[PDB]
Amino acid sequence: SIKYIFKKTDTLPRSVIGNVLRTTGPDTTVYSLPGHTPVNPFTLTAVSRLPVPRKGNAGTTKTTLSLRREVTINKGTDQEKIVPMIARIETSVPVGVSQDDFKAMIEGLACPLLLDEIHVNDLFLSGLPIATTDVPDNEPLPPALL
Amino acid sequence: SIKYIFKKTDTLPRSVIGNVLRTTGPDTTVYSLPGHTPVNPFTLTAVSRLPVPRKGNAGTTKTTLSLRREVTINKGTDQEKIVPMIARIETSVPVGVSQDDFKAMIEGLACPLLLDEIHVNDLFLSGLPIATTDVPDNEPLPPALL
Amino acid sequence: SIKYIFKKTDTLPRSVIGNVLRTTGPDTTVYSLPGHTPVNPFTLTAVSRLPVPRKGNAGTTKTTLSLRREVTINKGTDQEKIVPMIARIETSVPVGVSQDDFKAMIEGLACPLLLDEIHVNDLFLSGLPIATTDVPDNEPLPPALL
Amino acid sequence: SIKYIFKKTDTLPRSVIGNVLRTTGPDTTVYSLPGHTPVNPFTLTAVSRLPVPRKGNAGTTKTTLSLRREVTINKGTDQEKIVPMIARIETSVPVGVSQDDFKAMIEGLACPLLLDEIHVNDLFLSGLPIATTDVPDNEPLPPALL
Amino acid sequence: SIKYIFKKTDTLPRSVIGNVLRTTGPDTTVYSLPGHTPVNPFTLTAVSRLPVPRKGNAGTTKTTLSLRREVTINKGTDQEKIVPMIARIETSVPVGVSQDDFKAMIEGLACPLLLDEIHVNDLFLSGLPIATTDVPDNEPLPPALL
Amino acid sequence: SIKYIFKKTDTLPRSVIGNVLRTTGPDTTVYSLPGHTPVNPFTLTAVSRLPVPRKGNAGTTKTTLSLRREVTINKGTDQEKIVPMIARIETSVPVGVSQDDFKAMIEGLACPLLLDEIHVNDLFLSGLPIATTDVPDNEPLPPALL
Repeated sequence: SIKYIFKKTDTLPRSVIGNVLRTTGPDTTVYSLPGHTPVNPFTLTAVSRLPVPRKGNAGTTKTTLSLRREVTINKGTDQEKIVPMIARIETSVPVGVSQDDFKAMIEGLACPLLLDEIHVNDLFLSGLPIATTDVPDNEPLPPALL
Repeated sequence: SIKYIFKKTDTLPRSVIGNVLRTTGPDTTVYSLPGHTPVNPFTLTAVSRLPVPRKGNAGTTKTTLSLRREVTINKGTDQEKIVPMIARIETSVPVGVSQDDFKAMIEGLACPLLLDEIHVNDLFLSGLPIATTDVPDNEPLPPALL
Repeated sequence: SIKYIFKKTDTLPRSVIGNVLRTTGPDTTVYSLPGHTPVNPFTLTAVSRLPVPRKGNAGTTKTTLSLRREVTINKGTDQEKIVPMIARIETSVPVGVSQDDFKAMIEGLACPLLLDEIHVNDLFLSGLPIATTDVPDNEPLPPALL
Repeated sequence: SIKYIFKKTDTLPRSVIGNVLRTTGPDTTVYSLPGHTPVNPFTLTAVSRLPVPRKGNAGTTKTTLSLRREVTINKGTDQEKIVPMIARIETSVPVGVSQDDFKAMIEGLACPLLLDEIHVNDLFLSGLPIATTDVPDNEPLPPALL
Repeated sequence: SIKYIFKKTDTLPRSVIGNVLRTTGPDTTVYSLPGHTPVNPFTLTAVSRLPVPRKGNAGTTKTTLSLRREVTINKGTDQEKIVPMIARIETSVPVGVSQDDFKAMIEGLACPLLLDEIHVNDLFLSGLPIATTDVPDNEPLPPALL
Repeated sequence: SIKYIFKKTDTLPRSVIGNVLRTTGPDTTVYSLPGHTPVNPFTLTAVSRLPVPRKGNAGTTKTTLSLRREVTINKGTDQEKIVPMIARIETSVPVGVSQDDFKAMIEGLACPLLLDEIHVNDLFLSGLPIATTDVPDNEPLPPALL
């Protein structure tokens, strides 16, 4: 039938608080987040590349948001190491696109991020395959995702 | 002071409903989403790459989720064109990473996705810089984002 | 006799409100103004070039402020086209200049901008010569313009 | 957030008074202003170029107003020198433009000219970057600048 | 015995007041200080370079603060010349360093700067060796400088 | 407006006590400070290069004062390391310079050194950008810094 890929959870997203650290390029700015020690850096890098219109073509805007934080893994144990975990949102939107359509697609894309620890460990860390869930035919159809 | 990068909005994520279309490779599976005509395809591709241990180095799990939808732009007008919009989540989690810390980063990353049409058009389509908002010192400090 | 080149009007200038868009170079910064769509861009570009001293010559500071709006022309009619209109202030001030003298020149220069629709359409759009008005010898002498 | 680029000041523009000096060309006329000595010339030059229609392209009207004053620098000191300061308005308006839209741009453009001595010396003479001022969210939204 | 290298003087440091002039690079920003004419410039340049981790090596933060002021020398006399004096603080702090220890070194380093005209002319201009002073064994031992 | 770059703090500088260790060159002398173990050396090196007058040119005196102390970083933890932190004052004063002017500039330069732990960690270790502080227009103007 039709299957849940990602069931929505009532887990609100954490607001993102920070302070601007350094502007690498004109299109690239880097923010330092809380807990950013020099030892264990925590940074959000934002790269927003504006659309250049060629003759007969509208531009296409690219936007990239990367959270990188280098954790001291297995500190207590010897041979403890500092290793970076990274999560990126990358988005290419051509000019003609409608804000309604793309905002709905974004809302859909945000769903796998806001999941419980069980699913998050099974998918993003362990690498286990995604478990499809049959939608109950008895229950109302989920939102169309425009 | 300290600035809101992305203020959290009370906008729940749309659940993601689909059906498995094809399995390109052993690590790559492609799902067809609602509204997927062959002319105007709309699909979630999922690429989960397991960690490969290296001598002296633990593996790192990579995970990539791409939504791609090819919209017809300005149909009524001349130069109607089918053009693809894409929104990707890409995540590299080294092995030793803790599920707690990484779910914290994920919850933070989901915040810019669930924004109002004004901010979303200003950032993802128009290409403006991020709208920063001074945190009221009087108001309580926002969540630390672990 | 002596003629009004531009009679002053009690028309206050609109304050200029915007948000910084991109910093092209170290001396060049580009602001996005209200109503800036990707389709119909609307921007203030500011280029402030510092004085470089020469052997035996003081420097001269150059300053350039350009408002560029690409407006859709004859939308309802066939052959509608997005065409740019531009208004620039360009100013070269040598170092030895007194702020008094130069603000006098500026106050003078501002006068033709703040005129009624009739004169503005006759001069800036139709291209007519400047409408000179004989100063009434009976009336007080206008400000000297330092 | 949204920033004042140039806050409007209640500083009326000086009316511009003069007398026609010479007509260099059919489109170019040069006015002599008060204080124009032969030693220290002071002139407004006006160049209004009519639109030339092109095959498939409407014309565009160009208009250029330049105030040039050659001031004596450091008279009391040795090496006193007559050096020119210039302030130009340059405006290109395509034919299809509405006088409403364009007078909006003009009113905006006039704002930085009518500023206090502190900002004028910081920007036009010293060469500092534009002083941006956060708009109070509490206060009313400034005029849209059409 | 043990010698005073630099005896502390009860001379408070002048607070540093300025205004941002230009941002040369992403790590380099230049401030114009009071008395900065283009002919006789006086500026604080600040270059803060982040630590770059190396495989097996923690980063090191470098920080450089340079005051440069070009004085007119012997103006009344012949061979009047504009010549620059420069005073720099340069600091390389590896990542693991403790703020306590480094603030101790800083406080110590500030001591030779805040000296009387006699010692300052003897050391920084004339070029004599450091004036060493035997610490009175009777008097209490000076602070350890951590 | 005008901004505090470094607000003066009522933190007196630590007097510098030491003992002469070795004279490397005629212009170079090296002092051993307290806590200088052979394991963890602590030294002030002073290099005062005298001015050589060329015909028609007064000399320029260079003076360099470097505190270097090699800390055992993260001693408790395994792979503890000895790493050197360094803070230098470097000063080039041409002959014609006035002791008054240069002593005022030195007093200014000493200000960022005598700051609180928060600012010192934010600037010298973390590498965060300098936070400019608006000077209260109501409050008296800070010292000019000659």
